[PDB]
Amino acid sequence: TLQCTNVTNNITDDMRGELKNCSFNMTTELRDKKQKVYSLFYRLDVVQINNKEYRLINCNTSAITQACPKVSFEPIPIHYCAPAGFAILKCKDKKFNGTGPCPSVSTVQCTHGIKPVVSTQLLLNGSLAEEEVMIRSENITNNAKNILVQFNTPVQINCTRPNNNTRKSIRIGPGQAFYATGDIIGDIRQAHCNVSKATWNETLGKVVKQLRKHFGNNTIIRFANSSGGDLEVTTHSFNCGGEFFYCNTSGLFNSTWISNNDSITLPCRIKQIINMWQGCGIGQAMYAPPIQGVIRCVSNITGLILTRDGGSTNSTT
Amino acid sequence: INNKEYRLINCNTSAITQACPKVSFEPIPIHYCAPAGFA
Amino acid sequence: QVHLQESGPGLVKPSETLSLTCNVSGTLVRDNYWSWIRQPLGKQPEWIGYVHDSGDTNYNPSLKSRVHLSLDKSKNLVSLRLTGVTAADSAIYYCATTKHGRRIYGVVAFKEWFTYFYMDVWGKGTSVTVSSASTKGPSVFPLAPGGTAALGCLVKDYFPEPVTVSWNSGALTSGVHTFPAVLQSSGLYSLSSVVTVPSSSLGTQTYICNVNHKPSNTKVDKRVEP
Amino acid sequence: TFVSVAPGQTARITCGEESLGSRSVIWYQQRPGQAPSLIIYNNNDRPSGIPDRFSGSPGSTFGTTATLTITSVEAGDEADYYCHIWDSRRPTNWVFGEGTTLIVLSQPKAAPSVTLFPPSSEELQANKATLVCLISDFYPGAVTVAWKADSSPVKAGVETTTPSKQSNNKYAASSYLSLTPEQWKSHKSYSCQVTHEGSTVEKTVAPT
Ligand SMILES: *[C@@H]1O[C@H](CO)[C@@H](O[C@@H]2O[C@H](CO)[C@@H](O[C@@H]3O[C@H](CO[C@H]4O[C@H](CO[C@H]5O[C@H](CO)[C@@H](O)[C@H](O)[C@@H]5O)[C@@H](O)[C@H](O[C@H]5O[C@H](CO)[C@@H](O)[C@H](O)[C@@H]5O)[C@@H]4O)[C@@H](O)[C@H](O[C@H]4O[C@H](CO)[C@@H](O)[C@H](O)[C@@H]4O[C@H]4O[C@H](CO)[C@@H](O)[C@H](O)[C@@H]4O[C@H]4O[C@H](CO)[C@@H](O)[C@H](O)[C@@H]4O)[C@@H]3O)[C@H](O)[C@H]2NC(C)=O)[C@H](O)[C@H]1NC(C)=O
Ligand SMILES: *[C@@H]1O[C@H](CO)[C@@H](O[C@@H]2O[C@H](CO)[C@@H](O[C@@H]3O[C@H](CO[C@H]4O[C@H](CO)[C@@H](O)[C@H](O)[C@@H]4O)[C@@H](O)[C@H](O[C@H]4O[C@H](CO)[C@@H](O)[C@H](O)[C@@H]4O[C@H]4O[C@H](CO)[C@@H](O)[C@H](O)[C@@H]4O)[C@@H]3O)[C@H](O)[C@H]2NC(C)=O)[C@H](O)[C@H]1NC(C)=O
Ligand SMILES: *[C@@H]1O[C@H](CO)[C@@H](O[C@@H]2O[C@H](CO)[C@@H](O[C@@H]3O[C@H](CO[C@H]4O[C@H](CO)[C@@H](O)[C@H](O)[C@@H]4O)[C@@H](O)[C@H](O[C@H]4O[C@H](CO)[C@@H](O)[C@H](O)[C@@H]4O)[C@@H]3O)[C@H](O)[C@H]2NC(C)=O)[C@H](O)[C@H]1NC(C)=O
Ligand SMILES: *[C@@H]1O[C@H](CO)[C@@H](O[C@@H]2O[C@H](CO)[C@@H](O[C@@H]3O[C@H](CO)[C@@H](O)[C@H](O[C@H]4O[C@H](CO)[C@@H](O)[C@H](O)[C@@H]4O)[C@@H]3O)[C@H](O)[C@H]2NC(C)=O)[C@H](O)[C@H]1NC(C)=O
Ligand SMILES: *[C@@H]1O[C@H](CO)[C@@H](O[C@@H]2O[C@H](CO)[C@@H](O[C@@H]3O[C@H](CO)[C@@H](O)[C@H](O)[C@@H]3O)[C@H](O)[C@H]2NC(C)=O)[C@H](O)[C@H]1NC(C)=O
Ligand SMILES: *[C@@H]1O[C@H](CO)[C@@H](O[C@@H]2O[C@H](CO)[C@@H](O)[C@H](O)[C@H]2NC(C)=O)[C@H](O)[C@H]1NC(C)=O
Ligand SMILES: *[C@@H]1O[C@H](CO)[C@@H](O[C@@H]2O[C@H](CO)[C@@H](O)[C@H](O)[C@H]2NC(C)=O)[C@H](O)[C@H]1NC(C)=O
Ligand SMILES: *[C@@H]1O[C@H](CO)[C@@H](O[C@@H]2O[C@H](CO)[C@@H](O)[C@H](O)[C@H]2NC(C)=O)[C@H](O)[C@H]1NC(C)=O
Ligand SMILES: *[C@@H]1O[C@H](CO)[C@@H](O[C@@H]2O[C@H](CO)[C@@H](O)[C@H](O)[C@H]2NC(C)=O)[C@H](O)[C@H]1NC(C)=O
Ligand SMILES: *[C@@H]1O[C@H](CO)[C@@H](O[C@@H]2O[C@H](CO)[C@@H](O)[C@H](O)[C@H]2NC(C)=O)[C@H](O)[C@H]1NC(C)=O
Ligand SMILES: *[C@@H]1O[C@H](CO)[C@@H](O[C@@H]2O[C@H](CO)[C@@H](O)[C@H](O)[C@H]2NC(C)=O)[C@H](O)[C@H]1NC(C)=O
Ligand SMILES: *[C@@H]1O[C@H](CO)[C@@H](O[C@@H]2O[C@H](CO)[C@@H](O)[C@H](O)[C@H]2NC(C)=O)[C@H](O)[C@H]1NC(C)=O
Ligand SMILES: *[C@@H]1O[C@H](CO)[C@@H](O[C@@H]2O[C@H](CO)[C@@H](O)[C@H](O)[C@H]2NC(C)=O)[C@H](O)[C@H]1NC(C)=O
Ligand SMILES: *[C@@H]1O[C@H](CO)[C@@H](O[C@@H]2O[C@H](CO)[C@@H](O)[C@H](O)[C@H]2NC(C)=O)[C@H](O)[C@H]1NC(C)=O
Ligand SMILES: *[C@@H]1O[C@H](CO)[C@@H](O)[C@H](O)[C@H]1NC(C)=O
Ligand SMILES: *[C@@H]1O[C@H](CO)[C@@H](O)[C@H](O)[C@H]1NC(C)=O
Ligand SMILES: *[C@@H]1O[C@H](CO)[C@@H](O)[C@H](O)[C@H]1NC(C)=O
Ligand SMILES: *[C@@H]1O[C@H](CO)[C@@H](O)[C@H](O)[C@H]1NC(C)=O
Repeated sequence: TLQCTNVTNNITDDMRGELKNCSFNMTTELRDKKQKVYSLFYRLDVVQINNKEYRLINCNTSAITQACPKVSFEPIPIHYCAPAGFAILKCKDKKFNGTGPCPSVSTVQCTHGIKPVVSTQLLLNGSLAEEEVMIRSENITNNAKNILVQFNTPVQINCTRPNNNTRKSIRIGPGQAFYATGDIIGDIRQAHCNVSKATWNETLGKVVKQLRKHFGNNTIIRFANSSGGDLEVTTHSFNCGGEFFYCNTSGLFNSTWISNNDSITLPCRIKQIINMWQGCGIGQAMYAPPIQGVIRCVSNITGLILTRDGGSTNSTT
Repeated sequence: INNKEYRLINCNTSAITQACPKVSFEPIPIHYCAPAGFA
Repeated sequence: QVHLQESGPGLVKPSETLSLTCNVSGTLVRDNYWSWIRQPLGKQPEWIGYVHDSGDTNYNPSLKSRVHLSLDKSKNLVSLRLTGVTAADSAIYYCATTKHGRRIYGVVAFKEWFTYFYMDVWGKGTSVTVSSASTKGPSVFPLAPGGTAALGCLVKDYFPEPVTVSWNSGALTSGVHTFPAVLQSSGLYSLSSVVTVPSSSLGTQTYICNVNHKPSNTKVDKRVEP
Repeated sequence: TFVSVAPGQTARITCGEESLGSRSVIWYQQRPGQAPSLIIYNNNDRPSGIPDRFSGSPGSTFGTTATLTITSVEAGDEADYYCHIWDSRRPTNWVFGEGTTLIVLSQPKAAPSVTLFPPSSEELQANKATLVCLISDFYPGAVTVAWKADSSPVKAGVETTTPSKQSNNKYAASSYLSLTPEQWKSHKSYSCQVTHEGSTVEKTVAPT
C-alpha cells in the first residue's frame, strides 16, 4: 500500500500530477524489520484503491520482475542466415510492392542489418525506399488491412526526457536490490519529441501523391489521428534511452490535401512498468529501472502503419 | 550488528542456498578427451 | 521624473478599516503596475499585493480575505483598504511601481515558465501604528543656545508618530540634525532638532521651527531667540 | 546575519533557501532609515544606475543558495540586503528573505559630539523641566550615558534612545532627564557623562 502525494511543485490547476512522491514499507535484508522508504512513480504505473492510497497497476493482472540495469535495450543490426541446402532470394527491384514477380532478383546468404526496433505507430531507423515513396498493403480496398508506408527520405525526430533523475538503491533482500526513482535535480519538465515541420511537410506531400495513384486522381485525402483504445495503440509507443515513451501523434495526422522554420513538438509520456507480448506466460511483468540524467535521442522516421476508415460509399475522400 | 545480536555474514552481500547433503565434494579423476579430427 | 507619495491616517483602532492612498506624480496609473509593501520593525519587508488596470489584481494568501485594492484613474492615485485590523498590522507601508517579467526554463508551450515581478521605483513610505489610545498634540519648547554655536527645538509630548519639523518653512537645510524620539513610560514620544549656526546672528536672523503633526493636525511655528 | 569585509575588496552575501529549480532572484538594498532600492532585477542583471561589479550567482545552478558578490566594496554600500527568491518548484514568496547587514571595516573612528541643553523658560512656566544631551558623530554605535547632580548620581528619570546611524558614519542618541522646576534651581549644576569606548566626555549646566 503506497501512501502517495504530488511532487514538490507549484503550477496552475491545469496540470495533473504526472509524478507521485510515494512512501511505503519494504523488507530489509532480514525477514524481520521493515523499511519506511520512499520512491517516485509516474501516474500511469499506479492506481488508487478504496489520505490517497494507491497500488501498482499490475498487482491485479500479473506478477512483476525488474529488468536488470546491466542489460540494455539497444537495437543492433541482425543479419538472418539460412543453412546449407537453402538460400535467401533478394528482390532487386526499385518499385516493388512486395507481392508478385520481381524482374531483377539476386541471391544472398544473410540479409542486411535489420535492427529490431520496437515501435507501434511510426517505424524508426528503417530502410529508406528508392526514388518514389513506397506503399504496401495486402488488400487496399479492405479498410481492416493496415497500409505500411516506407519513406524515401528520412524525417528527423528528436525525443528528450528533461528530468535529471536520481537512482535510489534499496536493499529488499540479502541478494536482490531495487532501483527506485529518487528526487529530481532541476525543473519539472515533460518528455517531448520534435519533428521538423518542413521535412514533414514535403514527406506528407510525397505520400499523398502516391496515394492518388490508387484512389482516383482528383480526390481529397484527409489525415486524422488514432481512434482510441490502449495507450500502446493510441500513442507512438517506443523505447529510447531505456525509458518507454508514449507520444501523442495528434499534431502529425490532422491535415487535408486537395487534388492540388520550426519543429512540431509532441507531448511524450513515460511508463516504466510495461507488459507487452503477454508477459511470457500469464505472469511476468517488467519494471524499467529509472535512468539517471537527461536522455536525448535523435532517430529517423522511416515509415508509418496507417489504417483507413470504412466509409464504404461515403465520399471521394 | 548494532545482549549480543548478530547476523549471517552474507545477508548483506548475496542470497544463500544450502548444499544438499546427498551430493559429495569428493575430487574424482577426470580424463579429458578430444573429438574426431583432433588429438 | 516619477514621484510617489504614501499618505494615510497613521493611527487606526483595532478591528477597524485602514484606508490608504498613494499620490502619484509624473505618470498615469493606467500604464503602470502598483504594489504595496509593508515592513514591521526589525523584520523583512512583507509583500502585500499588486494591482493594475483592466481588473488584473492579486493579494497575499495569508491576508487573502481582508484586503481590497483599487486605482483612481480620474484623480491619478492608488487606493488600499484593510478591514478588521489587529496589532500585527503596525508597519511602514510603501507604494511602488512594479515591472513584470517572464522567466522561461522549459519549452514555453508546456507552460514551462513563470512570471516574476519586481518593484523598481519606490515611494518614501508612510507609517501606520495600530493602537487603541487617543492622539495627543505635541508640545513645542525652544532650546536656547567663539566661532560656532548651537540652537534647537524640542517636541516633548505627542502620540502616535511622526512629526515633520522644518526650519524657517524649509529655508535652512545645512547643519540640521534631527534626533530620534524616545518612548517614555507614559506612552508618549519625545524628539529634538538642532541646528549648528554661526555665533554672528544678532540679526535678529529669525529662526522659526515649523512642526506639523498630522494625526492630531497640530501645526506649531515656534520662534527661538537667545 | 553580519558580514565583515575591508573596503575596496569583494563582499559576499547569502540569502534565501537552497535552490530547487530555475530561479530569478531579485536583490534589494535597504539603506538605514530609507526605502529599499533595486540593484539586481534578474539574478545578475543590473538596471541603469547600478555600478559594477555587482553580481549574483546564475539562476541555472540547482542545489545552491543565492549569493551576491559586491566587488570594490565601499562604505556607502554598508546597508541591509534582502532577496526575493523566485523558484520554479515553490509557490510565490510573499515575504522577502531575512536581510543581511553589511559591515565595512576600518571605519574612521569618531569622538562623540555631545551637546547639553537646559530646560526652556516656557516649560518652567509649565511646571516641567527636561535636560537633553544630544550625542552625534560617534563611531561605533555603543555609548552609555550617566547623569550626575553636581557629584551626586541620578538613578531614575533617565530616558535614553538606542544608537542609530544616519546616512553616514554618524550615529545619533538623545538622553532626556525629567525634573521639576525646583529641582533644577536646587543643585548647583547638572552633568551628562557619555562613556564612549573607554573614554568619557562630560558636559555640565548651571542655573541662572
Ligand atoms: C524541440 O523544439 C523546442 C522548440 O522550442 C525546443 O524548446 C526550446 O528548448 C530550449 C532548451 O533546449 C529552451 O531554451 C531556453 O530559452 C530561454 C529563452 O532564451 C531566449 O530568450 C532570451 C530572453 O528573451 C527575452 O528577453 C530578451 C532580453 O534579455 C528580450 O530582448 C527578448 O525580446 C525576450 O523578451 C534571450 O536572452 C536568449 O538569447 C540567448 O540565447 C541565444 C540563442 O540563440 C543567443 O544568441 C543569445 O546571445 C543569448 O545567449 C534566447 O533568445 C533561455 O532563457 C533558457 O536559458 C536560461 O535558462 C536555462 C534554464 O534555467 C539555463 O540553463 C540557461 O543557462 C539560461 O540561464 C541563463 O540565462 C538567463 C537569462 O539571461 C539568466 O537569468 C540566468 O541567470 C543565466 O544567465 C546567467 O548566467 C549566464 C552565464 O553566461 C550569463 O550570460 C547571464 O548574464 C546570467 O549571469 C533556455 O535556454 C527554449 O526556451 C525552448 N523553447 C523555445 C520556444 O525556445 C526544444 O529544445 C527542442 N528539443 C530539444 C531536445 O532540444
Ligand atoms: C536510431 O539511431 C540513433 C542513432 O544511432 C540512435 O541514437 C542512439 O541513442 C543512444 C541512446 O542515447 C546512444 O547510446 C548512448 O550514448 C551515450 C553517449 O554517446 C557516446 O559517448 C561515448 C563517447 O562520447 C561513446 O564511447 C559511447 O559508446 C556512446 O556511443 C552513452 O552514455 C550510452 O552508453 C551507456 O549505456 C550503454 C547501454 O545503454 C552502455 O553499454 C554504456 O557502457 C553506457 O553505460 C553507462 O550508462 C549509465 C548512464 O546512462 C552509467 O551510469 C553507467 O555506469 C554506464 O557507465 C549509450 O551508448 C547512441 O549513441 C545513439 N546512436 C549512436 C550511433 O551512438 C537511436 O537510439 C536509434 N533508435 C532507437 C529506437 O534506439
Ligand atoms: C518526497 O517525500 C519524501 C518524504 O519523506 C521527502 O523526503 C524528506 O524531505 C524532507 C524535506 O522535504 C527532508 O527533511 C530535511 O532533512 C534535513 C536533514 O536534517 C536531519 O538529518 C540530520 C542527519 O542527517 C539530523 O541529525 C537532523 O537532526 C535532522 O533531523 C534538514 O536539514 C532539512 O531542514 C530544512 O528543511 C526543514 C523543513 O521543515 C526546515 O524546517 C529547516 O529549517 C531546513 O530549512 C529538512 O528537515 C527529509 O530528509 C527527506 N527524507 C529523507 C529520508 O531524507 C522528499 O524530499 C520528497 N521529494 C520531493 C521531490 O518532494
Ligand atoms: C505558482 O503557481 C501559481 C498558480 O497557482 C502561479 O500564479 C499564476 O500566475 C499567472 C501569471 O502568468 C496568473 O495569470 C494571470 O491571470 C490574469 C487573469 O486572472 C491575466 O490577466 C494575466 O495576464 C498576463 O498573461 C497574459 C498571457 O500570459 C498576457 O497576455 C498579459 O499581458 C498578462 O501579462 C496572467 O495570465 C495566474 O492568475 C496566477 N494564479 C493564481 C492562482 O493567482 C505562480 O506564478 C506560480 N509561482 C511559482 C514561483 O511557481
Ligand atoms: C538516418 O538516415 C540517414 C539516411 O541518409 C542515415 O545516414 C545515411 O545512412 C545510410 C546507411 O544507413 C548511408 O548509405 C550508405 O552509404 C554508403 C557510403 O559508402 C553506401 O556505400 C551504402 O550503399 C549506403 O547507401 C548514407 O550515406 C548516410 N547519409 C549520409 C549523408 O551520410 C543515418 O545514419 C540514419 N540515422 C539513424 C538510422 O539513426
Ligand atoms: C508500514 O507502514 C505503515 C504506515 O505507512 C505503518 O502503519 C502503522 O501500523 C500500526 C499497526 O499497529 C499502527 O498502529 C500505526 O498507527 C501505523 N502508522 C504508523 C506507525 O505511522 C506500519 O507500521 C509499517 N510497517 C512496519 C513498520 O513494519
Ligand atoms: C485490474 O486493474 C485495472 C485498473 O485498476 C482494472 O481496470 C479498471 O477496472 C475498473 C473496475 O473494474 C473500471 O471501472 C475501469 O474502467 C478499468 N480501467 C480501464 C482502463 O478499463 C481491472 O478491471 C482490474 N482487474 C481485476 C480487478 O480483475
Ligand atoms: C502490386 O502491384 C501489382 C500491379 O499494380 C498488383 O497486381 C494486380 O493484381 C490483381 C490481382 O492480384 C489484378 O487484378 C490487377 O489487375 C493487378 N494489377 C495490374 C496493374 O495488373 C498487385 O496486386 C499489387 N500487390 C500488392 C500487395 O499491392
Ligand atoms: C544530475 O544530478 C547529478 C547528481 O549526482 C549530477 O552529478 C553531479 O554533478 C555535480 C555538478 O554537475 C558534480 O560536482 C558531481 O560530482 C556529480 N556527481 C557525481 C556522483 O559525480 C549531474 O551533474 C546532474 N546532471 C547534469 C547534466 O549536470
Ligand atoms: C534534431 O537534433 C539534431 C541534433 O541534436 C539537430 O541538428 C543540429 O541541431 C543544432 C541545434 O538545433 C544545430 O546547431 C546544428 O546545426 C544541427 N545540425 C544538423 C546537421 O542538423 C536537428 O536540427 C534537430 N531537428 C529537430 C527537428 O529537432
Ligand atoms: C484526435 O483528435 C481529436 C480531436 O481533436 C481528439 O478528440 C478529443 O479527445 C479528447 C480526449 O478524449 C476529448 O476530451 C474531446 O472531447 C475530443 N474531441 C472531440 C471533438 O471528440 C482525440 O482525443 C485525438 N486522439 C488522441 C488519441 O488523442
Ligand atoms: C492528444 O492531443 C489531443 C489534441 O490536443 C488532446 O485533446 C485535448 O484534450 C484536452 C483535455 O486535457 C482539451 O483541453 C483539448 O481541447 C483537447 N484538444 C483538442 C484539439 O480538442 C488529447 O488529450 C491528447 N492526449 C491524449 C491521450 O489524447
Ligand atoms: C488541426 O490543427 C490545427 C492547428 O492547431 C487546428 O487549428 C485550430 O483550430 C481552432 C478552432 O477551434 C482554433 O481556435 C486554433 O487557433 C487553431 N490553431 C491554429 C494553430 O491555427 C485544427 O482545429 C485541427 N483540426 C481540427 C479538425 O480541429
Ligand atoms: C557487508 O558486511 C561486511 C561485513 O559485515 C562489510 O564489511 C565491513 O564493513 C564495515 C563497515 O562498512 C567495515 O568497518 C569493516 O572493516 C568491513 N569488514 C572487512 C573485513 O573489510 C561490508 O561493508 C558490508 N557491505 C555493505 C553493508 O554493503
Ligand atoms: C495534486 O495537485 C492537484 C492540482 O495541483 C490538486 O488538485 C490535488 O488535490 C493535489 N493532490 C495532492 C494529493 O496533493
Ligand atoms: C479485398 O477487398 C475486396 C473489396 O471488395 C473484397 O471483395 C475481397 O474479399 C478482399 N479480399 C481479397 C481480395 O482477397
Ligand atoms: C504543409 O502542410 C500543411 C498541412 O496541411 C499544408 O497546409 C501546407 O500546404 C503544406 N506546405 C506545402 C508547401 O505544401
Ligand atoms: C494523375 O494525373 C497525372 C498527371 O497530372 C498522371 O501522371 C497520373 O498518371 C495520374 N494518375 C492516376 C490517373 O491515377
